[PDB]
Amino acid sequence: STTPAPTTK
Amino acid sequence: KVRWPDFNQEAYVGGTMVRSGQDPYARNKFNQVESDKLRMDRAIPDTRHDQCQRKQWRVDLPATSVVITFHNEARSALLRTVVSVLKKSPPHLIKEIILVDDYSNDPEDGALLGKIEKVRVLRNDRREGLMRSRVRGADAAQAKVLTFLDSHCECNEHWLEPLLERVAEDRTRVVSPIIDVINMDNFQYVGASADLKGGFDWNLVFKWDYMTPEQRRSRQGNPVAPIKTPMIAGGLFVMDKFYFEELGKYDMMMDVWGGENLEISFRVWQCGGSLEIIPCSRVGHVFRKQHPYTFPGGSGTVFARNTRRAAEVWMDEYKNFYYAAVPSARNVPYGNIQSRLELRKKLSCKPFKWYLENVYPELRVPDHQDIAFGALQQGTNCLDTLGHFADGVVGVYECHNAGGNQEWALTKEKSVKHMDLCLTVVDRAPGSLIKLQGCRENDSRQKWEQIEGNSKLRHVGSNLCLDSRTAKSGGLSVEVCGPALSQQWKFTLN
Ligand SMILES: O=c1ccn([C@@H]2O[C@H](COP(=O)(O)OP(=O)(O)O)[C@@H](O)[C@H]2O)c(=O)[nH]1
Ligand SMILES: [Mn+2]
Repeated sequence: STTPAPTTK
Repeated sequence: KVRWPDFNQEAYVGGTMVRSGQDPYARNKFNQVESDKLRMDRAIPDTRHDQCQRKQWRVDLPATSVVITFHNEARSALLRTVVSVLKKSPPHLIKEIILVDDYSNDPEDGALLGKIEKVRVLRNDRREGLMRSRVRGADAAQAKVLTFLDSHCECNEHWLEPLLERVAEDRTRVVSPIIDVINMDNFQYVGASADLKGGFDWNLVFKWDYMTPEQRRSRQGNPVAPIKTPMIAGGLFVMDKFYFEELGKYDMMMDVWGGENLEISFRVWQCGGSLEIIPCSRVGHVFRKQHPYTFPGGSGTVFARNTRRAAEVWMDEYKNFYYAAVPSARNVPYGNIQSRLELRKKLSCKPFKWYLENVYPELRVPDHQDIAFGALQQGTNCLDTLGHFADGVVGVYECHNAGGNQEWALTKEKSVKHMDLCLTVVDRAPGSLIKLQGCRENDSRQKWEQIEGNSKLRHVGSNLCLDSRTAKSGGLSVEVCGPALSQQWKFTLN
């Protein structure tokens, strides 16, 4: 429903 | 005007803090209590690769107009975004910061920030959505390069120069920073993985794609080289102003949120430019799971409408895969798209097939939809022909998932078919064994329908259900439909 957060380092 | 270090953040943020006992997520869908605890210039970790501190850019970089639209943003987050731009960017490169107040509930959220050095506030007289709001900001921009940022971001060390360098070298490059994560619960700033690209499945929802083994291997020579991306996240990017304009700005008929990132991504690639993610440019963003604001007609409808406008203009025949993946989208009016279709023609853009082959070869095209074959399962058992043919009974046996005597199809003529044989109700008397017989379109005895969440098989025109309670006494039978486990059948595609 929104822009998803990217996998972190 | 006041220099940002002298802005009274306490007075500004204090007028909208969460009251004790009140939900800290209600207004923004992120923790406002935690956002409000942070100073406007709070320090954040340098998430850049070590090689970034050695990479150079030209001295004569073009200044940029930073456009930030916002609708009912948390004051602390909005202020912090503005301050991060001012503190982390070379002053000579920030021509101005244009805040487009998209009809926020309280006009003071934006107006009060207008006293800060370089900040210009433009309040929409009515709700316009992010697409029309960004265009208003872009149209008012005085610099030669545009920078768009969401109203809840935090720029990192030397975030701007690497982006400007790309555009200064080639005006057709639309670039974005690696977008770091600002936790929505406790606002900690964490670095995003650098092995990502922007992408999407056929439902046309933006997602992050992990680089293939070969793509990662090829970047070992220079881990901070630009990353060509099929799609940009959408809210954080830099673009030559004249290029933004001549390429078609944004589709002005798109509303609120959604689909514009897909549209500009397809348009830029298909029409001659390129999209890049620049590793040495880092900007944090508060990712959320739900939008806190209203969508006239609902977010589902609005997203579908905007997406249809993008798909109908840019995807050619491939748009059909979107409708196949999202059935509900076919029944959503999307308005006139002639100006956009004409734009595509004028720009002499390439077909979507070209885009898939040259820009997003990783996206696999789905097979065509047709009748599927599979197994009809009950527990760990599967409907089995028992190796029988015409006039023979059927039963159940442990599923082997190897097809054969356990492969069936639920046809459009409503038959339960195995090759050219169909389940036949030779006798409707409850308890009667069913039999296999050649499939005939006009044999009412071979008609079945799935019921109760596709968990049972009922003989059409009767209250008889396929039942395995007689499996040990001759084979499957028809029995009055009831709560029995022996009447449960699930069709599993395979
Ligand atoms: O009607 C609207 C909807 C969104 N926005 C602004 O557009 C940005 C991106 O929206 P949002 O952050 O909700 O999207 P997300 O990042 O979760 O995908 C934000 O700065 C919003 O506050 C706006 O100005 N008007
Ligand atoms: Mn956002």
